Amino acid sequence: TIFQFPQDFMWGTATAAYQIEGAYQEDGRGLSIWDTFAHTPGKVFNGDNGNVACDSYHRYEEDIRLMKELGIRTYRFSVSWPRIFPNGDGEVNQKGLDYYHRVVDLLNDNGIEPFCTLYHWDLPQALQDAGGWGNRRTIQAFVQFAETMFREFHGKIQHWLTFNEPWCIAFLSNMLGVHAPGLTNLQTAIDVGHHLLVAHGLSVRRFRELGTSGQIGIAPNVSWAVPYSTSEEDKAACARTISLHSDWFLQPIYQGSYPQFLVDWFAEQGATVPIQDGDMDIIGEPIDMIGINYYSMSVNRFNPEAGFLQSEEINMGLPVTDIGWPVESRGLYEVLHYLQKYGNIDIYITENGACINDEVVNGKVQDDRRISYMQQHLVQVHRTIHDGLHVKGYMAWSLLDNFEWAEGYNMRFGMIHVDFRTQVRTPKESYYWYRNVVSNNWLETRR
Amino acid sequence: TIFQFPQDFMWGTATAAYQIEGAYQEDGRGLSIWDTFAHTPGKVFNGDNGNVACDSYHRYEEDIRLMKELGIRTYRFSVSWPRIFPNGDGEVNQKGLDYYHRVVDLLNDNGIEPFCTLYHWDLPQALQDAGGWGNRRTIQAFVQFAETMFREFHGKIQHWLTFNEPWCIAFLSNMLGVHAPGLTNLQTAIDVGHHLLVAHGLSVRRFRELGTSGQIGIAPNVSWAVPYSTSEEDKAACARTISLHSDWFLQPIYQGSYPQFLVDWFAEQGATVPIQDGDMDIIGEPIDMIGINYYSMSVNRFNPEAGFLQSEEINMGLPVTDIGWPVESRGLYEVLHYLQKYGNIDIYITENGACINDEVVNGKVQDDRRISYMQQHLVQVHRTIHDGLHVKGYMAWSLLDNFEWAEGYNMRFGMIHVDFRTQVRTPKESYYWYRNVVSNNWLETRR
Amino acid sequence: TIFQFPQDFMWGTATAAYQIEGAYQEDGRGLSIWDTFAHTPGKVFNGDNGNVACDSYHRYEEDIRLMKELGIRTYRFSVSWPRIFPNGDGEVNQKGLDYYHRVVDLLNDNGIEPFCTLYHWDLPQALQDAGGWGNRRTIQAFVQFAETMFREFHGKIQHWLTFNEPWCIAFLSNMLGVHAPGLTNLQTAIDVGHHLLVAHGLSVRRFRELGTSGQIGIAPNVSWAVPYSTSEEDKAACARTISLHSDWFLQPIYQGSYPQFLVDWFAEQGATVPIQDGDMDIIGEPIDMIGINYYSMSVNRFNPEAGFLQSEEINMGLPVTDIGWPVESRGLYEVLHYLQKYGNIDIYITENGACINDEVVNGKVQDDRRISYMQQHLVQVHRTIHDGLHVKGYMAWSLLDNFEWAEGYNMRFGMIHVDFRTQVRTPKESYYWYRNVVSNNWLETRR
Amino acid sequence: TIFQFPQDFMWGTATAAYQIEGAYQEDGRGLSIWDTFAHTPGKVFNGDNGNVACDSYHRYEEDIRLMKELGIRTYRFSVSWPRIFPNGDGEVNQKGLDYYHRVVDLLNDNGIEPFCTLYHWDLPQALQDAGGWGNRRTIQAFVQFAETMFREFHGKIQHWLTFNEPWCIAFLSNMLGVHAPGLTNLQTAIDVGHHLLVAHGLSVRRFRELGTSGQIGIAPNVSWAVPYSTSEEDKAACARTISLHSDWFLQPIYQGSYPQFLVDWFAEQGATVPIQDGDMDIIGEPIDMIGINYYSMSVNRFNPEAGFLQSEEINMGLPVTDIGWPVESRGLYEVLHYLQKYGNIDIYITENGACINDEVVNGKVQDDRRISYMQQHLVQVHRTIHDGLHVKGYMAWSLLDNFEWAEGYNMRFGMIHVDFRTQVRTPKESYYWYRNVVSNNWLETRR
Repeated sequence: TIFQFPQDFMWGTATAAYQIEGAYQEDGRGLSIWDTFAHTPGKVFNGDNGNVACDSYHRYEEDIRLMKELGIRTYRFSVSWPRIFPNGDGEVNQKGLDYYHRVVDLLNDNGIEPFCTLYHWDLPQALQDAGGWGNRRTIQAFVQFAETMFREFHGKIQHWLTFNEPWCIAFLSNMLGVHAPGLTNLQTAIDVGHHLLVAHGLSVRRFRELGTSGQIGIAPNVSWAVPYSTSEEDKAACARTISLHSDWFLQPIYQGSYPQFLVDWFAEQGATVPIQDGDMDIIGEPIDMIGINYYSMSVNRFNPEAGFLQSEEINMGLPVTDIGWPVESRGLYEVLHYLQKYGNIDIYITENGACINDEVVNGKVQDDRRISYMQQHLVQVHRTIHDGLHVKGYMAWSLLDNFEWAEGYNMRFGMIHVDFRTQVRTPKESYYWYRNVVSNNWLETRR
Repeated sequence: TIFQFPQDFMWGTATAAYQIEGAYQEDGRGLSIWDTFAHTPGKVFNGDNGNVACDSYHRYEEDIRLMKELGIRTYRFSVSWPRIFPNGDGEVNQKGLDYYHRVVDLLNDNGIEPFCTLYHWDLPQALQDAGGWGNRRTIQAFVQFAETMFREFHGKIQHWLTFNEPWCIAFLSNMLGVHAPGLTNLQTAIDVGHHLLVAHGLSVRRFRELGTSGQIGIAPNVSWAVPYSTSEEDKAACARTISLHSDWFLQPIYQGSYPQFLVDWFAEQGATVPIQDGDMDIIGEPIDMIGINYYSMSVNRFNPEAGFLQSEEINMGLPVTDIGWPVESRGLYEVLHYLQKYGNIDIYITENGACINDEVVNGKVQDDRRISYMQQHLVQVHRTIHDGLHVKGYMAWSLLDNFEWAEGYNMRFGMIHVDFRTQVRTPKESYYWYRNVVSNNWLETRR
Repeated sequence: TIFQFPQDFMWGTATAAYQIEGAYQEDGRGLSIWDTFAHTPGKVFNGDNGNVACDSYHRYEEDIRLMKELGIRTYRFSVSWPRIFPNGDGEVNQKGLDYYHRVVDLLNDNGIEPFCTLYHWDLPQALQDAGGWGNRRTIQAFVQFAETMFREFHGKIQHWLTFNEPWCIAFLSNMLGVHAPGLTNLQTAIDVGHHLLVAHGLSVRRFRELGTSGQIGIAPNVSWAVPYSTSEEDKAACARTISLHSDWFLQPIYQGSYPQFLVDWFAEQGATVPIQDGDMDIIGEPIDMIGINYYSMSVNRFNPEAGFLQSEEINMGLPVTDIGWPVESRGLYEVLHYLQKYGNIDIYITENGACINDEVVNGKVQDDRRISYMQQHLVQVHRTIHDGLHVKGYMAWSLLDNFEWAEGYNMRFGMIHVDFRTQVRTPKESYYWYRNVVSNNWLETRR
Repeated sequence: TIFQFPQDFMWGTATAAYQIEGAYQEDGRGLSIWDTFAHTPGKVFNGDNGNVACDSYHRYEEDIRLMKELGIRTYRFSVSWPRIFPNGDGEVNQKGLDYYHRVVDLLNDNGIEPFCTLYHWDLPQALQDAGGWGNRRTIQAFVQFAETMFREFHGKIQHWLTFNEPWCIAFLSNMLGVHAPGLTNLQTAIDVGHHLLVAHGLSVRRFRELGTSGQIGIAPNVSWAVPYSTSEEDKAACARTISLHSDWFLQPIYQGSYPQFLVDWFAEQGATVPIQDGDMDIIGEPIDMIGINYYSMSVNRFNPEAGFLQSEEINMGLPVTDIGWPVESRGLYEVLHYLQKYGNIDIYITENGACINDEVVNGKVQDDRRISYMQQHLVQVHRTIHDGLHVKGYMAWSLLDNFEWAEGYNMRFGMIHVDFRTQVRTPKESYYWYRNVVSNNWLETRR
């Protein structure tokens, strides 16, 4: 089957700063909460950290040459906050700015549109010392950071996201302790989520007041759960699972309120959203688009023991990736249709890919399972576009094998293999497959 | 996840006569339309036929010993019609009967309940010469055959199916020409479907009048199609695809009428169901259960060029079996819930498995993909049971690698490998996996 | 057996422009009908195109160094028309000319005689928009192109071909829709064939009037079919098959008329050659030699269903190449003797080789099957030379693995492996074998 | 392509006595000239002999069971002369007769028609001591042998051949010294050829006079040579090559004279046929059919140094079998049409196969090259049948890997592998392929 994409469909790949950039102490970079986390025994697999990662602080020109041969039109990257404000608050670091000017100018020289993520999880440790996103002062530190980038990069970047994956920043990091800063306290997690949303709406204001170029949105990770039985309780469990990832952030943005059922759920557990007067109005600032990060889908049942959402995922026997996620691409189709509750808004798939850990054998990385995964999810993209939904582009997660957070370097997501021993880049067989798709601008499934 | 099945859940495997029985000219067996078909150049891959197949005419004792070690409770098999009535009409062949007495007695000796399929596609060629199922005389020949088996096997068989896969018998065989008798004429296909349904209802009558033991139903193959877009036309295409396999036979049985939209569809193509007065009443004869044959699921779109149903299947990029079918087990869950339109009727999964063509390597057949397939579909079975649906058992398709109709021996479905060179049986790794499941009577999915 | 070739025998390799040149938008190159074709979903395998191909636009020096180590005396290449006349009609592009000056000067510097093909299938899309070879205006556009090259390259090129494979240009492209422009209309195919023949004779005139250096001919692909039975109808079917490839173009050239039996055949199908007064005289312009392109041979029988020539090829069970062609080299011997009907004309084998898809393993490409194929066909060449036929040289198809038209890059013909990932060249084992043959100027078959 | 054979086409396999029978001293068997030859250092590769061969003297029942599973209709075998007349002349050995009665009765029990070759090269050494076929007394010894077999096996054998491969018996054995008795003298070779022809015609007389059942003919090996150039001298060389194998024996039989050109040729070399009055009349005895033994084809040129026929074979570069013969199946088609010079006589292909030396790997012999060879030659058979030639059956050379004369056991021809270490039989993959062809009675070539 041949799937022809729209003429102006935006193909890309995506990275984040702390996962790829190879120089954590260089040019006066301050420490993030993730340097701290990764440097703590027991937090990250094998004690891996992003000290060197892909050395993309130094090897960005080769990566841009590689993503130019790809035939790609955008590149999503994040900005290291503590490179720009090494304390989070104080005086700007021009060296930090200069690096991103070197990157962006190169991208722009090569006809690749920067898609910039301001916040991808590297909060300056200095601000964490003051309570991080639990402290409202961090909202102001963020708006300053945002302003600085809006003004510095005015005509160079046309696509902006405030926050990558608010669910992770708040709940995975502060309720589940899995990600930096590694806390396990519901109220803290809810504080963090509320404050990043205020920070978000205030940064969109600044963007509009400064007349910055391009468009600006936010990029939630998106969950999809489908009930094991037909019971109302299994249905409720799935509603909780879905809504906390997306609706909990998107309904304040789009509709001026938090999901009441989840508000009530957390009240049961004795936690309340720290909403001040004027907050919901600020959060409701009109945004131009959103990014959607999608990897996986699940079948869940109510289970009072199954975590703070009491929603257990069923091992259905599906084939999983090397990180252990079942591949079921329909979840993308389903969640995109779900999100039509906020209107036929502009949506970019700002992350989608697979942990497939193949390595270089006879000069190539024969990652057929990555081609398979991608091909399945691109069919769902074409499908939604042909349902008339405004899905505007797709960024493959992961240009490069990189530092996969609590997994370390063990879990490979890249279309380009990186030997962390040598820093040598080997474009995988998916790379050349993707090159074809993004250059032809149609996909074909064959037997 | 541990899936505990009901105490009295019925585990099995399934075969058909012409696919496994090794002796097509033996003991006065007449020719079926499938001997004829398989003996015609171009009809079956490689000119394979069931002349020898698995030689189960001779090796049934070893197979019954193997399925006894399996820990299984039923065995679904079909009866070769032209063994019993070598012309279809005339005098009974006692040698034919004796063979099935040898098989049944053995099964019953071993605590395995026979699940008998009267018609699994081997129409006596003699009756085909007279027009086969297009001729109503064949209805009478069938009722006679049915009676003979009901009376001969009275207390020995407690589970009976009239017809296996009416959609194939009628449409695949007479409209698409893919199966014997290999015709391509809608009206003939509709005649055949109508007449097998009258034959079915008349045979259930006889069953009740003779006070035969056990329960009697029919075993349709079941299709499930889900629309590519949200359009009414794609929806309509999927309704046609689903309904012709199941509703077209089940709605006459359960509700006394053919699906009107499909009636109208075929009228458009100039074909009409040859319904005589009294026919629909006969077809509405109460049955005790149905079997459901499920392998696969599809995403379809309306396409006026896509065959007589104008319903095109989309290659979605999913992993396929070795015969080329995507595995998506949810379709089983979905179609079982669909069929609740006829009531919470008793349902056996009388076929489900996968073509996985692994062969013997170092004394074993490491058919991990078959274990994977089966495990996924058994979760769907537990799931429906726990939705309160009366799903009563599960027969794995295929005890043995066998003669896969127009594929010949190329496509292996068995849990026991058969080297057709030697007739040697090698239980595959799925066999020992299934042994565990059916003996423990619970399944576990693990990573 | 030792086969000694003539002292002044001309050994070569061959490429075409769109198959190898790596820069389809570069230096004001206009689009050909093959860019268009290859950019259309479904036309070429895997959506491959010649956008980059072997990048021979940039890597020609390395290729010329490689073909210099080969010990070769000519190089057949084609000229990209839309590089010279980016619209087909308008003003010359000097950058296009300069490239071929860079190539030719290099060749001439290295003692390798250019063998130039003016037309190898890349009609400017602009002219196709006006009807392409169906339009007589394209005849004039072509003569202009030809002139430009004759005058630019006067003393540098001594060997010229107007058209490569007229049968493909006309019938494969316009009747069978397989090649650009992908039409399926007999009359159009016949128009195209007639107009390229007028274009051809007019270009030979110009060549003579301008006093251009060297010799000029045309290079048909040559078919050879041998009848399955001894019937007149099978014989007739083979006559049609053979004659449409060669005689249909060669008999106008050499004898001033089209093959009447094929004229009558096409009249039956309602198509007529658009012959204007003076046309056949123009086409009969004396030419200095022809090239012959030979790959394969077939056994055919009359079959009224077997396409517009009603000539079915029999699968005889012969070993095939990786593109699926039987190797039977006698067909070369046979067709060279056949063509003696036009006189003992000068003939170059301007293409012969095999799709053998071996890749680099331990630093070499062990393409023994290519050595085998070549060795068999070179025996046939020596054989005809020793029958006193004026066979003047041999060009191996394919210097380089390249863009094999509707096959894309899947089908490798090269004596030098190209990794299209890297553009790395690895001379195959046939390269070093050919080096020996062309340098010793004799071949030896051994067991 | 599907090739349907005639309903009553005769499929078989073939062996000879000394090549397979495992018991050279057993039951009073006298020595043949091949025991003698094989027991002489330097005559046979590796000093192999037929002392044990396949032990088919003892294992014939298993072989007949194997050729029964094949689905075959005839079996060609030879009779060991010195088993029946251990001196050639004297008193019959009943134990010898009994063995062949055990073999024939078994065959006939299994519905396999014996196709009996009286002479397959094992002349009693005793007669060789008296000059063998150079002595006319051996003609009488032979007629006696023939009678004995005609009378003993009257109603049991319906298909008889006097001599297998007269060219070998005479010229290969007595001119070229390659086969027993290993002489190199033209005149002797011509004597042998003339005397075996008188022996042949006299034996056909006896056959008719005794009213023996069935039909009787002779089975020449058949050569086909095609000239390298178009010269008369190359043509003449090929005529000599072809005619000595077939015409030299067939023209006395069918036309009452030896090929004059070959008569003159040998007269030049000072040799004359020892023709007595009445001889040519005896040789012209009407025969019912012939067998044709075909393996290979060649391209030859005149060369005054190229042996006693001055006809050199050109190594054309074609792929060869493991004994080093090029496979070119058209030679079968060509020679069958050639032989129509004797009328549309009944012809059986009483030998055709390939030396392919594959061995047992993982329990099978993957002899794809043998399937390939056979498939090509069976197409030629269908082809001639469909040209209306009376080709009546086909016997594959070789049921079993066996003693390949001067090659010993090194060169395997069998469709059943024999481990001469163990005498274990392993039917090769060609066996199961042939089983399909001979049982369906049609062949299919596929890609």
